[PDB]
Amino acid sequence: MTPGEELFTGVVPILVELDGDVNGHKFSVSGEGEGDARTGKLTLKFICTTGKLPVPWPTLVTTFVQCFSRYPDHIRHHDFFKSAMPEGYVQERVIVFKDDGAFVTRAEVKFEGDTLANRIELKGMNFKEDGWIMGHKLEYNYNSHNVYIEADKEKNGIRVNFKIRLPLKDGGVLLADHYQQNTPIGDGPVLLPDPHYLSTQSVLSKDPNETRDHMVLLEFVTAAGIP
Amino acid sequence: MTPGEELFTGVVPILVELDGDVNGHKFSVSGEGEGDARTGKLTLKFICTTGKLPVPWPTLVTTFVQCFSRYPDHIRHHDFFKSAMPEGYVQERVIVFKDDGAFVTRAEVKFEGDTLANRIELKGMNFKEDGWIMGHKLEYNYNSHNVYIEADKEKNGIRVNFKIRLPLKDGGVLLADHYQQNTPIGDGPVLLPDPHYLSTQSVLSKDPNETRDHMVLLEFVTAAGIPL
Repeated sequence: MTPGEELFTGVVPILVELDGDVNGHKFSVSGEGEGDARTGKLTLKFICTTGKLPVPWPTLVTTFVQCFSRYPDHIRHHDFFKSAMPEGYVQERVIVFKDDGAFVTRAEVKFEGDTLANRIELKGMNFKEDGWIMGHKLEYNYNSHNVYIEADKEKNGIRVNFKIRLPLKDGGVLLADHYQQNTPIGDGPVLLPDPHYLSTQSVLSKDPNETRDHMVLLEFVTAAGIP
Repeated sequence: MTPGEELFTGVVPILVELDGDVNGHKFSVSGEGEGDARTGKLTLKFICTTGKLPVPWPTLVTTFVQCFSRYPDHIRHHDFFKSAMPEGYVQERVIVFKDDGAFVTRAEVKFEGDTLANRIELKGMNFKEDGWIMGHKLEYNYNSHNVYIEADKEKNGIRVNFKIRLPLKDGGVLLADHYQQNTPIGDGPVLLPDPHYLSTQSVLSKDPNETRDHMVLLEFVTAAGIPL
């Protein structure tokens, strides 16, 4: 086990902060919660601090900490995400929404004191202004996914490509293609893995006492397919 | 006609600089040439100054100055690109190669003295290291396309989208979707167009005497699709 992996033996507080600009509409989101990598369980709550979120909450779930995946403790494995800690990793995505616009995101995931922090900047371009995203036509729900991890030896990190199906309020799905790379922030050695996948299930809900625009997230993340 | 449009009555020298990183392979490209917006004609030559270019030249053509498009009289009032001059505009793209990786680019296009300068940063992610791009399976050749332009009134700029077909050596094409946004650098007024398109044609060639990895580009671009 690496020292980074051992930072996750307990339940770790999480902070998320996102600065976003979609079709010129600027917005910010703060999140708070905690993660238990022993079980793969994450609880997170997000509040749009700038007023109404200009995109549907489900389009941001993947952007809002895969270092909390449950990896099998008694099977040999390389956990890139935890082993990069505490100095952390940069997580970059392009997300392409079919027949709509694209997100470009850059995030730093690292310890700040005792807290695992995910700090993101997001740029959205070419969204249809009365389309499914800008028009808030997505159902407030979320599907489970398998996402396949592979080593990126040239960048001493990992790459991930995966498809998300976002259900529409009135029936149908919006496909969202995710292109992801993760690279360590520090100089020290990191674990690069054999190909495997992370299995994610997520439950979205609301707090009746929170009048701000917000999202309550419960998530389970488990590694598998480990050669 | 705006003062920025009038900076293009003659033949304007062009400088291009690109700072790139694809799958961790860093590379730089310098270009020089000139543009004639009266006819829509561009001539540019690019030299990889870091050695071998790690992607095929055709994948970079769109990244390497739409202010040289020929806007006819009936639609000059739609010419955002020239009206932003001389202070210029930022051009941002996401480019998605079908079943391959993505480029993310940001460029500043502006006059530097009497030269029109395109200065670009490019980052490419998730390319298959044995796919058509990284394995250099694209034909050194180029197709004719339509570039769709609309006003982005929220950002005082324009939104641009189009699909390029990159020819493959053994036949067929690799599709590349372009998501584009342009916003002025300065604060003064710009022309916000009605929806229209640019029609493009390009020819790629080589200089037998240039030992460095390079591309010679001839390009013709004309605006069309006049909404009354």
